[PDB]
Amino acid sequence: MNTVPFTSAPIEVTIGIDQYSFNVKENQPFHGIKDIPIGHVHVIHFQHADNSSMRYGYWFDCRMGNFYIQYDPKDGLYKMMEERDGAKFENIVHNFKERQMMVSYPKIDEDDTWYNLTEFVQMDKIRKIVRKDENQFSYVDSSMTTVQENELSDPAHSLNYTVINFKSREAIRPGHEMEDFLDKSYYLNTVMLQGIFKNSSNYFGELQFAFLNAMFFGNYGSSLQWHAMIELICSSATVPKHMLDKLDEILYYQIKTLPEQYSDILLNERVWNICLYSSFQKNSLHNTEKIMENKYPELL
Amino acid sequence: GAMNSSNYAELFNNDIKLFVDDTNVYRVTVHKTFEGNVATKAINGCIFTLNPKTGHLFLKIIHTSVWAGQKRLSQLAKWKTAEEVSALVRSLPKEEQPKQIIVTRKAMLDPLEVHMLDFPNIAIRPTELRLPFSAAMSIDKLSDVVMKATEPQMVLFNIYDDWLDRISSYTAFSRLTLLLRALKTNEESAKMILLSDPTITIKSYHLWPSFTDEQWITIESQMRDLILTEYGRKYNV
Ligand SMILES: N#Cc1c(O)c2ccccc2[nH]c1=O
Repeated sequence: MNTVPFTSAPIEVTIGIDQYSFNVKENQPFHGIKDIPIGHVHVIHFQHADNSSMRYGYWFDCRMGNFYIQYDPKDGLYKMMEERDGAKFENIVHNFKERQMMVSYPKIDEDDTWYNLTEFVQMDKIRKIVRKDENQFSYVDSSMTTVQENELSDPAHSLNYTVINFKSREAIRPGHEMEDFLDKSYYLNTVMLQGIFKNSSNYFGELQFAFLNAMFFGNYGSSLQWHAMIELICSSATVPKHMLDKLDEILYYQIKTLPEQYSDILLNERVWNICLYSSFQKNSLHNTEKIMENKYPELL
Repeated sequence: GAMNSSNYAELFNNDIKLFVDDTNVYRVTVHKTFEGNVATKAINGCIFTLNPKTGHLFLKIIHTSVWAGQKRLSQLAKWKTAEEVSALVRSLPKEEQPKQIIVTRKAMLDPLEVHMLDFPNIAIRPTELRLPFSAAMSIDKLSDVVMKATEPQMVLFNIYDDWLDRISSYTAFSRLTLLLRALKTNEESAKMILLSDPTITIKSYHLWPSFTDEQWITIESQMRDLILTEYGRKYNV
């Protein structure tokens, strides 16, 4: 069980760690988060009390290094930083653990929510969507735009999700215009799965990462990407059986975890109605359809 | 974006454009079977592709064999339309290719956009105008060549005959849409107005009668009266 310790907490802030969150007061003696489960990526995220503009945060994996959070009063945010001296880190942390100045990652033993939301998410893939190679962790915020959004303006600060566009030469084989537009199987299976992602695990990982950025940061381009990746599967008549079953589990946990009050902005009515009621796969997402109907029957 | 009453003069500027109407592509007669069920029989159709500035009509005849063994024909018809319009554009020299294509029915937007991916600089636009191009099959020479076709065929016409020698494109298009609106609202009465006089003939190389300027005023007035009448005969006014 690993630890993301904090220099201090000079400004009042709501801190998230994965699906959990707690409020820290200005200059409250807070020195970080312990008992973080090894084996998963994690995200530590922030919303300042004085300016709810810009939720921001850091994706990290404690197996890749020793990380700490420190407030920068010049740039005005909590920054993740890696400690290269392992003794100094163990020593600063143990002192912080002995003074009980750390909150405990509050995982219920029965609870597989975080695993289910991050099953296919790998740090190495995050670091290719979010390019900042000198760090082992990845900064995301509410305002960052995606490669695709920019094509339609600072490239170093972009989310490099795989571009999906149903009316593009990439999606439509010359001579198969109607076929490929109405059945997206060749775009899913040949172009995307075999060609770009290499396997369904990487595809699901990007879909899951896009959802988590939409949920935790209100990142609009991430929500667009999440819906596009769902729609591409549902709009394909030919999808491996293992992918449909896994997709149903993935979406079920995403819908389960979504704040009830954010459904108006994080869920696209058209995509969901098409996917659950009109698409080729309208009958292949039983768990997702059941939770959506019982939790958001208005949207539908 | 969409073409409407506010940007109507754009139709007659010097940027090449084409209207595409797919109404008459997939045509059927509905009938009873021996067992008393209902079935359709397709008849030949056409794509109506018209340059409103010059009057040049690219009438692509859709022969019933294109539907043989196909499903969901009304959906296929939109895609076949877009395939043929794209084929037409590719067949034209670059300097004759349109800058815009305006579809009369919004359901043609996605099929045409997808077939025109190779032409990203050709704008595909809908229109809010309710144009009467479905009535093209009320023009006797057009109906005749469509019904007589035994194979797919493209036939070229000028839908304005020689009118542009005497009037502007704007006025020619206004006359065409009045004639077609009349034919759509009351075909029998419209044809009587046009063709009741056998002394006023249609040139071999024309579609409409050779009316003098003053006879066109009389004709145009008779067509308006017909449309207004039908509007009353309809709603009772
Ligand atoms: N300044 C400073 C530092 C810290 O506050 C710190 C706190 C937690 C972990 C490692 C740390 N390293 C530092 O360099």
